[PDB]
This record gives sequence, structure tokens and C-alpha cells, in this order.
Amino acid sequence: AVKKYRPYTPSRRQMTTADFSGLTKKRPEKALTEALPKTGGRNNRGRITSRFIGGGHKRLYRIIDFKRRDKSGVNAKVAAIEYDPNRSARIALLHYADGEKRYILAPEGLTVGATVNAGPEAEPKLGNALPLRFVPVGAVVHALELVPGKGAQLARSAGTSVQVQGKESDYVIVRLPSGELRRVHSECYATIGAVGNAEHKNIVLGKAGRSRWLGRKPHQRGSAMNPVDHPHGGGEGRTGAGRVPVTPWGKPTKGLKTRRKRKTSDRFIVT
Amino acid sequence: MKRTYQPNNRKRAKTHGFRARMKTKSGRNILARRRAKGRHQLTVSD
RNA sequence: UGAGAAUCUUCUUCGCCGUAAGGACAAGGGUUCCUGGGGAAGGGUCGUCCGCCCAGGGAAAGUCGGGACCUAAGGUGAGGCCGAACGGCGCAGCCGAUGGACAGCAGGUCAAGAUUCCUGCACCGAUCAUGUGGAGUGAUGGAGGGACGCAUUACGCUAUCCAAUGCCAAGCUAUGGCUAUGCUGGUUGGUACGCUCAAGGGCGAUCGGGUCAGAAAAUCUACCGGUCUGCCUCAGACGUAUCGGGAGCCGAAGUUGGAAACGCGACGGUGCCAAGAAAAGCUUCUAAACGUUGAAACAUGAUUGCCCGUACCGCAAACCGACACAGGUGUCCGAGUGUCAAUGCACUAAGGCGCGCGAGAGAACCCUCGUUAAGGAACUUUGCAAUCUCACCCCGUAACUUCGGAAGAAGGGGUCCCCACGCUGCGUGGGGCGCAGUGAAUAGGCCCAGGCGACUGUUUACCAAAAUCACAGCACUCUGCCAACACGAACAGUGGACGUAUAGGGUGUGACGCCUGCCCGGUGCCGGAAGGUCAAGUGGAGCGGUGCAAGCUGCGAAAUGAAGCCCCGGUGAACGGCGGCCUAAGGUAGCGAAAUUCCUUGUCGGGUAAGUUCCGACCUGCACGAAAGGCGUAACGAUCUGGGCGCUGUCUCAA
RNA sequence: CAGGUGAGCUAAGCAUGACCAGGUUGAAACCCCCGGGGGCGGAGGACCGAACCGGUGCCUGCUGAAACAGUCUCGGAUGAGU
Ligand SMILES: [Mg+2]
Ligand SMILES: [Mg+2]
Ligand SMILES: [Mg+2]
Ligand SMILES: [Mg+2]
Ligand SMILES: [Mg+2]
Ligand SMILES: [Mg+2]
Ligand SMILES: [Mg+2]
Ligand SMILES: [Mg+2]
Ligand SMILES: [Mg+2]
Ligand SMILES: [Mg+2]
Ligand SMILES: [Mg+2]
Ligand SMILES: [Mg+2]
Ligand SMILES: [Mg+2]
Ligand SMILES: [Mg+2]
Ligand SMILES: [Mg+2]
Ligand SMILES: [Mg+2]
Ligand SMILES: [Mg+2]
Ligand SMILES: [Mg+2]
Ligand SMILES: [Mg+2]
Ligand SMILES: [Mg+2]
Ligand SMILES: [Mg+2]
Ligand SMILES: [Mg+2]
Ligand SMILES: [Mg+2]
Ligand SMILES: [Mg+2]
Ligand SMILES: [Mg+2]
Ligand SMILES: [Mg+2]
Ligand SMILES: [Mg+2]
Ligand SMILES: [Mg+2]
Ligand SMILES: [Mg+2]
Ligand SMILES: [Mg+2]
Ligand SMILES: [Mg+2]
Ligand SMILES: [Mg+2]
Ligand SMILES: [Mg+2]
Ligand SMILES: [Mg+2]
Ligand SMILES: [Mg+2]
Ligand SMILES: [Mg+2]
Ligand SMILES: [Mg+2]
Ligand SMILES: [Mg+2]
Ligand SMILES: [Mg+2]
Ligand SMILES: [Mg+2]
Ligand SMILES: [Mg+2]
Ligand SMILES: [Mg+2]
Ligand SMILES: [Mg+2]
Ligand SMILES: [Mg+2]
Ligand SMILES: [Mg+2]
Ligand SMILES: [Mg+2]
Ligand SMILES: [Mg+2]
Ligand SMILES: [Mg+2]
Ligand SMILES: [Mg+2]
Ligand SMILES: [Mg+2]
Ligand SMILES: [Mg+2]
Ligand SMILES: [Mg+2]
Ligand SMILES: [Mg+2]
Ligand SMILES: [Mg+2]
Ligand SMILES: [Mg+2]
Ligand SMILES: [Mg+2]
Ligand SMILES: [Mg+2]
Ligand SMILES: [Mg+2]
Ligand SMILES: [Mg+2]
Ligand SMILES: [Mg+2]
Ligand SMILES: [Mg+2]
Ligand SMILES: [Mg+2]
Ligand SMILES: [Mg+2]
Ligand SMILES: [Mg+2]
Ligand SMILES: [Mg+2]
Ligand SMILES: [Mg+2]
Ligand SMILES: [Mg+2]
Ligand SMILES: [Mg+2]
Ligand SMILES: [Mg+2]
Ligand SMILES: [Mg+2]
Ligand SMILES: [Mg+2]
Ligand SMILES: [Mg+2]
Ligand SMILES: [Mg+2]
Ligand SMILES: [Mg+2]
Ligand SMILES: [Mg+2]
Ligand SMILES: [Mg+2]
Repeated sequence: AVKKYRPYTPSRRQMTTADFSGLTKKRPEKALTEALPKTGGRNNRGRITSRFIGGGHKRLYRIIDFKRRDKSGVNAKVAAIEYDPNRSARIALLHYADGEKRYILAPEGLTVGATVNAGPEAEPKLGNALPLRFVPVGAVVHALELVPGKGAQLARSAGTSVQVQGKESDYVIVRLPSGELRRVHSECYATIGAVGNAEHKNIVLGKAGRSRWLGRKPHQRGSAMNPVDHPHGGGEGRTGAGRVPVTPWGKPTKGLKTRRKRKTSDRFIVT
Repeated sequence: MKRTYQPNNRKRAKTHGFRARMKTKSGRNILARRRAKGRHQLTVSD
């Protein structure tokens, strides 16, 4: 039920915009928004690093709880799902029995006011934070830790899901959104189910600047650069030869990972 | 038709100023190089 | 005036700007300000004058701006992380306004200062005293709050401007008239007090429970349960008083109707998605500590009020342009008449100015212009330029289409003055005047048909704005999180990213539609990894010296040694190739004399009297072709090409 | 080639403030009559046009008024804006 438009303007017909009806229209939470994002592409020395990051709308951070481990054994009521910049996923406010308010990722479904139970012994309801050991095999889960503590690092974009597979003495295999079959420690927490706002992916931008509103400066082809600025140099017409990037390499097929100790910690099936 | 020199006092002294030059070995070199040449001015501080 | 005057002073006309060419600020300049004097040089001429030379004055703050407060980016930075050196980072803290915070307004005036000084009357904090009160204060820590987007938009109101036979003030007038109902000018600012009128705006309120929340505390917050329109508020108006100001010859009047802000009420409503600082001041809590018969607080009196800035120029003759420079320069205010509206256009108030050589004369030629017989694009690379079109209202508008548009298509009609009538300035009738009625100024030429690019946009400061670049959309490909990727003396630190595969990086195509064929041989890459080859290293069998010898010592194989290359598959939205009377293949659709056609003015048709151009077919494609994308596409273009209408001194041919 | 000086012009980023007369068009959504008509509403890298931003074509200027401008004409003008 994404919003559409008639073509009253040349670039309005192809645009798409997300359905905000279920989001609660409210201010983010004054304590949970430490705010202060510098929003610079320039890095520690003022030299451009991730190229083409540019202006766009100013945002604030709102702190999100990724570990979800200090509240073990405590129930939480879902105050209000609400919008958030800097995430493909919508987030849910939740109030704890001791009265602490805290933010979390929103799973698919989860109507406002649903109870949620963090901890070891909490049941595989939607929204609970669980160790991999108590999770039944094959269930949809997101917000997955790579290490105990730290916090969730896997599955956190909108609509991503992780699949438990088999189990070892401690380590539990899971299917990553790439389809990678990676092992993960039993004590890692996860949130059951898929992430909310499942169909972010179909939004159509519909005009140039609308990505500027996202802070993405125009991305030049190196087909246009002079040979000074890119290995696709001049050439009096238009082409390419050899297929290499900015600093030269292979963008079509080249293995790029290194020879880390991580490689033995996953079954080789990948992407 | 805008010209090269838009004066600005805080900019003129934040760059170029004696305290600014003293922060850096190059600027202390500028200072002694001027004292040796014997200029009356030495900096935009004067 | 003066030695000397077109230019200096004054007077009276004149003309010129008036969302400025008026006024106030910020910069930034630095005495350019005022007074008296001067005349070398600077002033594009003069000069008795000046922004020039000389001398002397002017510049006043508890409340305005900053500081004795706070924080953003940024810069620092004891400790700390690194690094041939110099140094590079770096948590807290600190600096750092462009932002947050905060106590006065009305009037007067030196030649030259003004929310500063003087006058009237306020406020602020601090100390102390008198008294009420006569006890709780209540932290570098907790909590609230401060705290924020955009577009629209309802109601009240002010600033402020308009009208009048409202008031007030002063005098005339005459030309032909008006004797004022004519003319001109003025027609309130602050403060205090109201059983005065007032839209709009804010706010629910305690009792209790739980520890797992705010470090612990907490009577303050958060969570959780139980409990019953009203308050507060003045924007602003009105009255009384008072203190000012007030046209004017010391001091009059201060009315009625209307208009109306971006300003005020307010932190209003509503809609939207791109989801819109921090921090102290401030309100509320306890910790520690100090007391609880000299509290918190309040009232009055008194006392204290530091530093820096303030002159003048400040869209420019005082700043940036080497100049008294046609250039630029951020913010604020910017009246009236008319014209749908307006900061537009024309005239003008206030205010400000005529641009620091002048005077003649009315040749050629040159620059900006006005009119032009007849003809009308014949001119020319091209209608380049100059006409023509011109605002508002009514009627009417195609092929095509993505159904929104093309569209202001095209085309026609009205437009002024008076009177009666109807409705809330319009419409209805009638009359009138001219050549002419958006009467002067501002104010679209339009149509048909191509090529290219979908589109808004972006660009070569100063010869190129386009068909370039970017763009949404698509595709390949990588990257499992100290992510790939990049800056970097660096196991430093950062960016990616306080993001985590619906995300991030790169590459190329470039909305939308139908689509995107053949060829893994080379090159790249991804897999395999029976075998070929391959470094140091492990090994040291043997070949030699030199010693009487022990021994020392120079070489030194075989085998065994990784990645990698040779080898074997595959991969094209990888680099590419898809032709010359064997190569891995040899052109699927679509198009074709192209932006690609050499021969070339190809042939036929179209359009013109005449067509190297142009359009449609044909195909013999020198030398098209499928995401270095192929074929289309509505809409779009200061884009290029061809045509036609319209009107024009582009032209016959110039006056 | 070395070590410096320069982002006060200009090329971008960041923090924080500010600016964009007026008129035209009338998207959703919401509400009635049967996707169509009416109302209502006020959306847009919408239209026209001042500031402002920009430089499209001729001409003038060419020991300039100006070391890149001037008259006239033209592009945008709530957005990828200044
Ligand atoms: Mg792209
Ligand atoms: Mg180039
Ligand atoms: Mg290169
Ligand atoms: Mg190249
Ligand atoms: Mg080429
Ligand atoms: Mg690179
Ligand atoms: Mg210059
Ligand atoms: Mg000094
Ligand atoms: Mg005399
Ligand atoms: Mg003389
Ligand atoms: Mg006289
Ligand atoms: Mg002025
Ligand atoms: Mg100054
Ligand atoms: Mg003077
Ligand atoms: Mg004088
Ligand atoms: Mg003289
Ligand atoms: Mg002279
Ligand atoms: Mg004079
Ligand atoms: Mg002072
Ligand atoms: Mg005073
Ligand atoms: Mg202050
Ligand atoms: Mg540092
Ligand atoms: Mg600061
Ligand atoms: Mg300020
Ligand atoms: Mg104040
Ligand atoms: Mg006096
Ligand atoms: Mg004065
Ligand atoms: Mg606005
Ligand atoms: Mg009258
Ligand atoms: Mg208390
Ligand atoms: Mg303004
Ligand atoms: Mg502080
Ligand atoms: Mg002054
Ligand atoms: Mg001064
Ligand atoms: Mg010059
Ligand atoms: Mg000038
Ligand atoms: Mg005005
Ligand atoms: Mg006006
Ligand atoms: Mg008017
Ligand atoms: Mg005007
Ligand atoms: Mg002046
Ligand atoms: Mg004059
Ligand atoms: Mg002319
Ligand atoms: Mg004629
Ligand atoms: Mg004709
Ligand atoms: Mg001819
Ligand atoms: Mg022509
Ligand atoms: Mg041409
Ligand atoms: Mg023309
Ligand atoms: Mg049809
Ligand atoms: Mg239609
Ligand atoms: Mg028309
Ligand atoms: Mg007549
Ligand atoms: Mg008529
Ligand atoms: Mg007229
Ligand atoms: Mg005229
Ligand atoms: Mg284009
Ligand atoms: Mg446009
Ligand atoms: Mg150029
Ligand atoms: Mg040009
Ligand atoms: Mg590290
Ligand atoms: Mg391309
Ligand atoms: Mg031909
Ligand atoms: Mg052709
Ligand atoms: Mg083509
Ligand atoms: Mg022919
Ligand atoms: Mg043809
Ligand atoms: Mg291709
Ligand atoms: Mg193309
Ligand atoms: Mg068009
Ligand atoms: Mg354009
Ligand atoms: Mg033509
Ligand atoms: Mg627009
Ligand atoms: Mg149009
Ligand atoms: Mg430009
Ligand atoms: Mg136009």
C-alpha cells in the first residue's frame, strides 16, 4: 500500500513513497536521541574518502539497544512504532516494567502494545531477544549477534531474515541474507522473525534530487573523466578497455576478501 | 566583478598572525628570517 | 566673495532618481567628522572650494553588541595511542558566534556624540540596615525544560497608509469663475491605574505500588495501576491622569469610516516526508555539609554598578577594483496616484542629485534612434538584426497522448466617458467623443515537419551551455563486519558507519515501451589443481685448497621446498569479434544515402518557376545493430535542420 | 628538484544563521450524486514574472567607463535553490 502519484509533473509519475500510516506520529524521545551527527564524507584529514556523500536533510541519531541483555527477565510493552532516519528498518519504542524506555528494531508484524520478553527463558514470541541455543531450528530471526555481548550485527536492514539450520556442541549454523551459511555462537542473542517495513526495497526514487535528499551527491562515470582522473581516460569518443576502477582493480569478478581466521568459522557456502 | 582581496581582520590575523606563525617551526623560521632581514614589520601583527 | 570666477557661497526657476540615485546597519577603512585657516601639489579644465594641506575640538552606557556565561563545526588537548627527527592522532576538559542566554522607554540638544549625556519616570543583580518571617537551606550528581523541519492556512490586532462638508491652525484670494462645502497644513508617543471591551493561546489533577529504571539517594522524574466545560492569560483596544511631542504666531486640535503586513497574539491548525543542533541560564530533588531562639522568602531604605566598541564613509568619491573607476559588496526599512495584483510600469512626497572641461557650429563618416512610396525576404550561410505579436475578460481550439498534457494551440470578440437600473465594482440597457479607447509606460509572433537528448537541472572565471555531464530506472560484480573500499611516517587514528547484504563499494548503460541475437578461439576473471616448471630454506653425497697431522676452509649436487605460470572447464549488461570476388564465429529483430554514404547533387516521388539542403520510399550498408545498447516514443529544449503563415529598410534603394 | 607560503579568488565539504514581490494552474486525500460529475482541499526538482542567481544572440566597446563589461534580448525564478 505504498503511495503513488499522477503524472501532474514529468518526474512525479515514477516516484514512490513509503506507507507511514502505521507509524506513530510523535517526537523521537528527547533522551534517547543523543543526536549530533556530523554527516561528513571527508574523514579524519578532510580528504574525500567515500566519494559522493553530500548534503541532504539533517538527521539525528536515536540510540538503539542492540545487545538487549541487561533487561533479561523483564517484560516490555510496545509503546509505539515510529519513523527513523538512518535506517532502512522502522524501529519500535518499548517501555520496561522498571519504567525504562528503549528503542529496538521493528520486526514484521508486531502491532503496537504487544508484550515482549528478553532473557534466556523467554518464549519464542515475536520480538523477544533469545540465545541461539533455545531458538528452535528453522525459525525466522534477525538482530543477530556475531559475539556474545557487543550487540546484534547481522540482519538489521528492512526485511532481512536469518535462518537457523543445524546445531553443534555450542555453535549454531545460520543462513545469512546473502545465503551465506555461517556458524555463530550459541550465546549470541537474536530477535525472532523478519524485520519490519518489509517492502522498503520497492520504493522508486523517481527523480535525481530525491537521492540528494538522502545525501548522495551525483556519481560520475569514469567514462567522462580525463585520463588524469580515471583509467577510463579520454578517447575522443566513448568506450572502455580492460575494465578497472578508480584506483585500478577488478569490479567485475575479483575475489577481494583476505585470508582471515574468520574463513574457518563458516561452512564454505556463500553468496 | 569580485576582486581577490576581500579584507577580514580576524582572518588576516588568524592566518599570518604572530601567534599563528609561532605555532609551527616553519612560522618560527619565518619570524627569525624576518628578524634577520631586519624588517620593521615582521608580521601582520606589526 | 575675491588679486583673479562658466565652476565657491546664497536666492528663484529648471531638469533627474525615488524597493532609490532615500535611510539604517555589518564588514572593512581610520580622523576622511566639526570649527577656523590655506591654495603648492592631488581635483582629468577652473578653483576663492574639497573626502586635499595646517592647527584645534568631537567620540561618554549597570540595561544596545561583545567580555567577566554556554555550546556546533572546527581547533586544542595533562593523561593516553603512534612515528627516522620536526611531528602525526587523541577521552574528559577547554577555546571557539554565525546560534542559545539576559535588566528601559519616551523626549531634548554641541559646530561636531547619543537606548550612552541631560530631563521625566522604570528595571536588573549585588551588599547592608530596619522589620515581617521567625526556620530550612537545598550541590561540578539525578530529573524536567531549554529543544528547533517544510509548505499551506483560519481568527483578532498593531505598525502603517487612504477618505471626508469631523476638529484644529493660517491667511489669501484676483486671471474668465469659486467668497467657501475653496485652498494649505496638522490631526498622538510613553507611563500608571481600571468591579471597562477583547479574539487568540497554555493547562488536566493528586493518592498509591514495584524494584529490575535515572550510580546511590530522593518528597523531584519515568513505568504501573485508583481517583473529580473549568483555571491562567493578556496581543491589542477604550477611559482617567500625567509626562512628552505637536502645526504655528509660547502652543491648538486631536473625530468617523475603511485598508493592512513577513510584525504581535502563539511554541495556533492542517497536510507532508527528505523526519528536522548542543549547552548553560532556568524549574524541581536529595548527597555531603551547615543549622535548626539572629533561616528560605518578602517589603522599604540606603549603597554598588568593572572592561572593550560607539566619530565619519558605509550599493560607495571615504570598502574590494593601481584612479574622485559605468564594475562589484551581506542584512534591515523603503510613502503616494493610477493600473486585476505586486517590491512591476509611468508620474511624483520626503530625502537626495545634474554624474568636476566648457562654449559654438550644424560637412563627410561613425554610434544609439524616429518615420518611410510602391514591393515584401527579392537580402543573406541563416529573416542574423528590426518590425510584427503584447496586459486583463468572454467565446473557441487540432495530429498526438504516458490521459496529466500538448494549450496562452491556433482563431475571433471586448476595452473609453456619461446616465438610468439591478447585484455586495461588476453586469443590463441607452447616449457621447476621437483616427485611435491595457489611448502614455511595462506586457507572448504563431504553425507544419525532422535530427539529438526523455524530462528540472550541471559546465569550459575571460572566444564553445550543446547532442557534453549528471539524473531516476536497469545490469554486472564485490563485500559476513576491526566489511569490501579509501587518507595515512603508523599493529596510531579516522572515513565508510554510531551503517551491516532491502546495506555499503566499484563499473557501465541512462525515464517509459518492445526488446537485447551469434561467437570461450585469444585477453581478463571465477572455478579445478592428474601432470610440467618454479625461490629462499632443509639436505650436504662429492670436487678442491692449506697444514706433519688434529683440524680449519672455498665450492658444491640428488631428493625435498609455497603462491604463482604452463594445462583443463566455464564465464559477454567482461576487453572484444560478427569478413575476403578459412578464423570461434560470421548479423536475431529493428534501422539504413543516417550526426554513420566514399562514388554523391544515388534513383523515384513530395514541396518551390527553379531544391547539392530538406522529407518519404528504395536499397548497391565504402564504413549500422542491439545496456561503448537497437528500434520507437507523449512532454520538454536560449538545441540543430527544412518549410509555411504574419510583419517588417535584411533588401530593389535608399531618403 | 627541495623546503616553505597560500581555500581572504575559485573548486567542494561542515557547523550555524538568513533570503526568494506578486499573479496562474489546481495532485492526492476527504464528502455527496450516477471510474465519471460536483464540492472541497492546496500538492508539485509545475507555469508567468520582480528581486536575486545565470549569461542565450546581435551590437557597442578593442592604447575601454571596465585586464572580460554596457544597452537591448534571453535562461531559472519552492528547488539538485541563493
Ligand atoms: Mg548510477
Ligand atoms: Mg573529457
Ligand atoms: Mg591512469
Ligand atoms: Mg579509455
Ligand atoms: Mg567513436
Ligand atoms: Mg581509489
Ligand atoms: Mg580582481
Ligand atoms: Mg595588534
Ligand atoms: Mg569687491
Ligand atoms: Mg591663479
Ligand atoms: Mg538676496
Ligand atoms: Mg543608500
Ligand atoms: Mg569597525
Ligand atoms: Mg567637511
Ligand atoms: Mg570647515
Ligand atoms: Mg590650487
Ligand atoms: Mg588644476
Ligand atoms: Mg561644488
Ligand atoms: Mg563604554
Ligand atoms: Mg542610564
Ligand atoms: Mg551580551
Ligand atoms: Mg590535534
Ligand atoms: Mg562557540
Ligand atoms: Mg549574534
Ligand atoms: Mg536585553
Ligand atoms: Mg546649542
Ligand atoms: Mg548625529
Ligand atoms: Mg517561506
Ligand atoms: Mg474635498
Ligand atoms: Mg521539597
Ligand atoms: Mg526581509
Ligand atoms: Mg560546561
Ligand atoms: Mg551614527
Ligand atoms: Mg571608530
Ligand atoms: Mg583595474
Ligand atoms: Mg564607482
Ligand atoms: Mg512596503
Ligand atoms: Mg509603492
Ligand atoms: Mg498602486
Ligand atoms: Mg520601478
Ligand atoms: Mg550619499
Ligand atoms: Mg553638478
Ligand atoms: Mg538604434
Ligand atoms: Mg517602406
Ligand atoms: Mg503580405
Ligand atoms: Mg542572393
Ligand atoms: Mg531562416
Ligand atoms: Mg549557423
Ligand atoms: Mg531576430
Ligand atoms: Mg485519438
Ligand atoms: Mg484533453
Ligand atoms: Mg492566446
Ligand atoms: Mg467617430
Ligand atoms: Mg469602439
Ligand atoms: Mg494606452
Ligand atoms: Mg513606448
Ligand atoms: Mg537535455
Ligand atoms: Mg524549466
Ligand atoms: Mg567561456
Ligand atoms: Mg558563451
Ligand atoms: Mg586498530
Ligand atoms: Mg553513455
Ligand atoms: Mg540526397
Ligand atoms: Mg542528412
Ligand atoms: Mg541513432
Ligand atoms: Mg527532387
Ligand atoms: Mg532521408
Ligand atoms: Mg552493446
Ligand atoms: Mg543513447
Ligand atoms: Mg514543446
Ligand atoms: Mg535547459
Ligand atoms: Mg524558420
Ligand atoms: Mg519550477
Ligand atoms: Mg507548458
Ligand atoms: Mg556558471
Ligand atoms: Mg521561455
